[PDB]
Amino acid sequence: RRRTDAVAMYFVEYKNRDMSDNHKGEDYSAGPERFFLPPRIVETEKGIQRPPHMQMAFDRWASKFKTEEFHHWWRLRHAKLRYWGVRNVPHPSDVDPLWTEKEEEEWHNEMLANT
Amino acid sequence: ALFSCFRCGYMYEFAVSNSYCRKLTLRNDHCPRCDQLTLFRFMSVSGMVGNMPFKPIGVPGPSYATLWWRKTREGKEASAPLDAVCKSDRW
Amino acid sequence: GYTRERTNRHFFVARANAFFSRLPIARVQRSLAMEAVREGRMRPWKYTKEQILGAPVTCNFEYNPRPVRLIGTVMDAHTEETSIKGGLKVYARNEETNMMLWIPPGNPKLRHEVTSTKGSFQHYLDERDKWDEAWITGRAR
Amino acid sequence: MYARFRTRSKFYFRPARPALAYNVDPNVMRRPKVKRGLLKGTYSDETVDLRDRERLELLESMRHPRERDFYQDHTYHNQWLRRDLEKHQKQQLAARYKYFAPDFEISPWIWYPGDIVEVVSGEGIGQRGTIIAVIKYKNEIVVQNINVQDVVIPASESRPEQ
Amino acid sequence: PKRKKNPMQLRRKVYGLHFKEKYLKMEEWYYCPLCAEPKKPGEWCRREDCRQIKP
Amino acid sequence: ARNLAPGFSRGALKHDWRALGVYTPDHPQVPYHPLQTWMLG
Amino acid sequence: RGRFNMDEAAAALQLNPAYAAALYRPLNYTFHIRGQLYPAQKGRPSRPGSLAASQGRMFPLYQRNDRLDKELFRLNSRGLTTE
Amino acid sequence: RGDADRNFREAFHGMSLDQVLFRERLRQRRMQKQMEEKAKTSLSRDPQPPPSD
Amino acid sequence: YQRGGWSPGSKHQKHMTLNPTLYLYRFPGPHGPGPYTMKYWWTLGCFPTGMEVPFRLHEFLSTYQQEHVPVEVEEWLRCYIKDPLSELVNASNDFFKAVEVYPEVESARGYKTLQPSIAPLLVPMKKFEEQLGVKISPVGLRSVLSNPVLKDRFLDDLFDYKSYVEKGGSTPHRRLARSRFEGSLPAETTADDERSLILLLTTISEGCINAGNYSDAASVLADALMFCHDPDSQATTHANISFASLLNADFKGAEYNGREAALLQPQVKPTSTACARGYVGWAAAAAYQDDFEKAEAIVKDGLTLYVGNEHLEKLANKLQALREEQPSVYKQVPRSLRESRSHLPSQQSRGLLSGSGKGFSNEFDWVEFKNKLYPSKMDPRNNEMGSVFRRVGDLGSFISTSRSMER
Amino acid sequence: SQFLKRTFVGGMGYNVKRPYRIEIRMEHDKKRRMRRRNIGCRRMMKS
Amino acid sequence: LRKGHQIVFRALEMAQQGAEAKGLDKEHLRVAHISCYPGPTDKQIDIRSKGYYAWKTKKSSHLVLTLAEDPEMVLPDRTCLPYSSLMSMKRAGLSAQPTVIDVPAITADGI
Amino acid sequence: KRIDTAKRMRRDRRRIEELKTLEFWGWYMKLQRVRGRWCREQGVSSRGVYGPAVDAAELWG
RNA sequence: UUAAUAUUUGUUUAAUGAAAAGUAUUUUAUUAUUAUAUUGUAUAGUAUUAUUAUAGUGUAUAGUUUUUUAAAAAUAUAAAAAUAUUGUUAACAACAAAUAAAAUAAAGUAUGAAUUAAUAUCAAAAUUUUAAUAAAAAUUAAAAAA
Ligand SMILES: [Mg+2]
Ligand SMILES: [Mg+2]
Ligand SMILES: [Mg+2]
Ligand SMILES: [Zn+2]
Ligand SMILES: [Zn+2]
Repeated sequence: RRRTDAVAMYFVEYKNRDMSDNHKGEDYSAGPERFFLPPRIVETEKGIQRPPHMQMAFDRWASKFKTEEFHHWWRLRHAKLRYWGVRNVPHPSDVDPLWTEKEEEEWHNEMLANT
Repeated sequence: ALFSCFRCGYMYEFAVSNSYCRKLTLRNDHCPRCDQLTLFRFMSVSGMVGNMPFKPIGVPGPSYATLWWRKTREGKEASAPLDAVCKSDRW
Repeated sequence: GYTRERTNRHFFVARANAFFSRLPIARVQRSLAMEAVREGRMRPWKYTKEQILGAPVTCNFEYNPRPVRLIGTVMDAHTEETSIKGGLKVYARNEETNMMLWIPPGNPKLRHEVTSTKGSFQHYLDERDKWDEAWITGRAR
Repeated sequence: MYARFRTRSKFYFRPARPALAYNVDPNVMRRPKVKRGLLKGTYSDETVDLRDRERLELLESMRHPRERDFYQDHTYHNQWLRRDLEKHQKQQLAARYKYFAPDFEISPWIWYPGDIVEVVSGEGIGQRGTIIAVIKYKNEIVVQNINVQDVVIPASESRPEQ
Repeated sequence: PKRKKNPMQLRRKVYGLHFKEKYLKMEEWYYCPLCAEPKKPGEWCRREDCRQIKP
Repeated sequence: ARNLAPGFSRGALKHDWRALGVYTPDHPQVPYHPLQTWMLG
Repeated sequence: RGRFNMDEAAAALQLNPAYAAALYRPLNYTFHIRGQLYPAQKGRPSRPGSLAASQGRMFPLYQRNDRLDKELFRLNSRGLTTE
Repeated sequence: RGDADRNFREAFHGMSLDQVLFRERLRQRRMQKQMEEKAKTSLSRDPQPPPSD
Repeated sequence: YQRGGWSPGSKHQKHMTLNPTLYLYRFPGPHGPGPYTMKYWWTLGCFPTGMEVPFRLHEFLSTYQQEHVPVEVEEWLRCYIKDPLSELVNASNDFFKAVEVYPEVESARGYKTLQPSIAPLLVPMKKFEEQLGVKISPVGLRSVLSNPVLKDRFLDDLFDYKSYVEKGGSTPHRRLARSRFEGSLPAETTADDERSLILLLTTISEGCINAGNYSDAASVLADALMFCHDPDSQATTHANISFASLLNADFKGAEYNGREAALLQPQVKPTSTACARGYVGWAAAAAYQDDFEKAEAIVKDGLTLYVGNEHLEKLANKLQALREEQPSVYKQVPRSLRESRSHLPSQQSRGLLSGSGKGFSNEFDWVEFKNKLYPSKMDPRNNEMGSVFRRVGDLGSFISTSRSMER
Repeated sequence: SQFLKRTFVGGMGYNVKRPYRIEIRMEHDKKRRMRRRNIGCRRMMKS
Repeated sequence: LRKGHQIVFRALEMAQQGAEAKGLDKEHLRVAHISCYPGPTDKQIDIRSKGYYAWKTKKSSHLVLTLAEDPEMVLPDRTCLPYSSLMSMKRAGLSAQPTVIDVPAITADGI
Repeated sequence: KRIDTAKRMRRDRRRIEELKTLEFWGWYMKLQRVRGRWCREQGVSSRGVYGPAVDAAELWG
């Protein structure tokens, strides 16, 4: 349950996962490494391919978060939520960026592996 | 809603829902006369997309400008030159 | 304290809605309608609103000491096919009297017959405007 | 089905302990000296104090996300006005640093490294030794093979704890 | 016009059923045959096994 | 009928009613096979 | 693949890339204009076990540009002097 | 990758990758035994020497 | 007005016109600094009112003054470390005496008697572990001491190890010293002291398995594997680790150790059954991972190698009993359903200890991100509704999404 | 909590002024972002 | 869904680790004594309207938890699965009963 | 100076916004073009679960 | 004690420069242009991170990004038929009856005050009486728990 208000949580999805063009072979047992990275894929469906228009849209939206202004927004959000009294929010000095060069390189390697 | 081109005055109609309330004032739409992207301004008001609760589909309805704009481009004196080629009611 | 408003007895709490497939309710309704048809209290009808509303209706109501004979256009219908809950809305205007009748189907004393065989939507609109003007006028001022 | 719960009277009425007059417990010289809680029955194999520095993440996890705490990076009152400590903290300072008092050093100084001296009171009484070092400002002597205690040296990166 | 309540007036709430059902009660659980974790019937896990065949 | 266990009242395995003369003239009933120990605990 | 870049747009429009980027952020971050700041984003000294925190290190892009501030908002005296 | 591994299994006669590699390295060790036949931190540290005299 | 005390620490209603107080957000109460103020004391550095003077002299004394050592002294500190051989001899003697003086448990009739606690044994065994580089499980030690035959085995092996170390020295220390010297500038067989050590560690692991601590049993077997350099001892240790990992539901490690014990077949003595046990463990790990055809192939190869050892035969009979029913239900085990069902109670206990509960320890209470705890909103791996990442906007760079109403 | 909600366990009443003060505070936060002021919590001590 | 239950779970984990380090059997542990008594408290200002103010009490307490070994303890069965889960696993293809394999005992004969 | 600076800043912001909108519209048109190409190549038609006979009848639009 | 309380609950941003005020450790805050010493640039106030756009210039499409919750009563707003009442006007105001549909404000998980507090693990009810309500007495009677 959601800890804040103890509300019951529900996972809602579509049924025919395999008959779909997108989301063919996607694994939702655990989320991706980042929210802008492509979702997990089972080992059996590693060679799957996605529609090119949706792929380009996702690539644009993900490259949106690869800039330094996003890192500044991230640290500023840390500062805002720390000033607003929210606990378990580290100091913007202790925070670290979600997207770095080596991490992006290995994620690109994994994306080319998943083709 | 009814919008006009800022450059040439070309007018087209399209209802605005609750998901496009931010684009009711100014629309960046492709103009067929200017053959490029032009800014469109709000000219007249249509009824709505959905339905007012316990009110018919006519409520509220478009303004007198929208009703006049339609009647000049499609009506008795407007479709008469076009009723001789196809008579749109038929194919 | 001294009374109780609710009952938790099994007989009353239990419902039988799950077992309604063993009962053909719609078939029983159609059987009642067909019984009325064969007895002559109503005649079978099938139409849509766009083709029923606006048709003149001749209604003879058996009342003492003399039946009342009216002619009034259809303003609305409540059921497309024939049914025990068919319903019919009729606006009848006499020499100085304007009335809005809702005649139910299957009454042996209220014999109403549709005669136009057609819709006449423009006549419906005219009668609607007439009734609206008369209704707004009739209020005392 | 239902667990047995009972309201405790200590949560309804628990006053403070009787304080000590002149800081004197009237039975110090009468009762034996045993560690606190042993004879009463209070015992514990492990004590986890959630106020330590290493338990901060556990405390903040056990706390709820709804309850917020403000002034996390700043403070309403200016923290650069000099002001005195608490009474117990000033007493700790006075009890620890006693050589800060004026004219604390003994005069004349007679104890120099190389003198043979006997311990006349305290632990190791009647034992002889040679003065090794002299901490003159603290009025302290380091005698040879007298009051030998283990000096714990913490473990560094490349050196273990000795 | 309220006055202080004695310890016996405070414990009367425990005698009721509204207090016991809210505080003093346990859970009926079993081990998830897929996750090997304690689990109550009716609620399931975020897992492609526990979503298709939800035990 | 995932939750409906045949022969058991409301899916409770400790309320077996099969091979007993429970008269249901227009409802099916299953035979009785002795339940295992792990199915009841 | 040719997505919008602030530097490219500023090079196309000849609009001082620094000033162009400052056009899309609060004025108090780039100019000496009255604006409130969060106490968390301000630097804090070093502690035993952690290095020092510097506002200039943790927000390099959110620094006021004195050159742009003087050339846009502050008035020059060379145009005012009349001897 | 699914049909790729399926074709791998079909080519290696149902023997999985681990089984195949195990058999190959076991044959390697047996050949090594044949060649042999035909041919024939956690612990404590000691104290270091003194750094100076 | 003033329906209680006058100090700010009082608990009743006050007023400004009669009792004006300065703004004190949160300060410690009359008894002591609570955790709500110690949180500030550790994060902000002072109590959240700013009126309290930070007095950290005690923690300074506890950390910095203690860890301060002059360089001229630390240069010679390392030159007076105790002799490792003498330390090992003394630790072994003390541990052996403490194990020998352990009382024999009396067997009662009608109820299970409580075993005497190992109070004087945790310190000698700690010194033994820190001198030998191998950790021993206290539950396993207690079980070995409770078991009369295992206690005799442990005593005999420990006495043999003591005698060998006192007469010849420490062979692991010699090996490490020779390796370090060779690196600064081959491999002998398993010595008698190393043999006694791995034997007593195997006894400890067997006692730990009899107790029911498979993780500690496998750990003891793992740190005992580092002392055997003989093929027979290595094959036996690999079979033991495979069995322990099977019990602990470590299927990967069980399969690895089983195939290692199988690969150690050509250079092992023909009398040993460690290779057969390794094949058994490999096939069992396959069957637990639900690879029934793989397990059948492995057990068939194991039978052909060893013509029908009893363990291999029983495992093959069990696999055949499963194969006589798997096609009767599903013709195979589905690929997306393999290694999905729990079979052992070890993983049940592990899930009970480290599962996701209702309200806490789930993906809705706190999330971990690089050794730091975050709220459910600030989750970098999730952009579900309610996360802060849905309010980022275009950042004044370019229109990333075609969404008109949000973002 | 079904039995509790049935037997009315808890305050049958609720706060009434909040559904309007919430949107008032949201508008005030909009105004604060306009005036380039940091956003503060509506109820820091009244909680 | 209780904060106190979460705190007691943390305390139980710590006490179980301590008992296992002491040498006790995990499957035979039993909560022999659980009790709480008041601890340190903190104050927080509660500014009220009309120039009034009070001081809230941030309360905290201490928790004693004893785990003892009981060899005569018999735990109830918690592996019984509902009929719905049983037949769902059957429909999927999984065995209703967990697969158990005999594991030979640890032997030190090869050394 | 204030007047001129404010007007220049607002004008430059307007021009940058116009460029951004133009580029995004161009990219979305290219996206729709690629989507149409892929749909025609894969046989996908977003005209419902039915076939082309319904559209040929064009009784529903 | 009230208190299993009231209250809080952070899921979607339409706007642009000072000075008084505030001093919060700006580690070199900025990196440069011009010229020419010196001096100083981030955060109001209402006991608060509070119904809050301090209106000194100036103009404007940057969406210039912290408000939980699965039914109810009473209350608070908004709407509220082809019934009826009084006026304006060529739809507007309240009303009385169907005052009815429909909108917003839940336990429960958390945090947590204040008025108040002589008191028995307080005593349903009726009758008679006694120095002003008498819960004070007496007689009949028989009054469950949450
Ligand atoms: Mg200040
Ligand atoms: Mg202020
Ligand atoms: Mg005030
Ligand atoms: Zn145009
Ligand atoms: Zn599960």
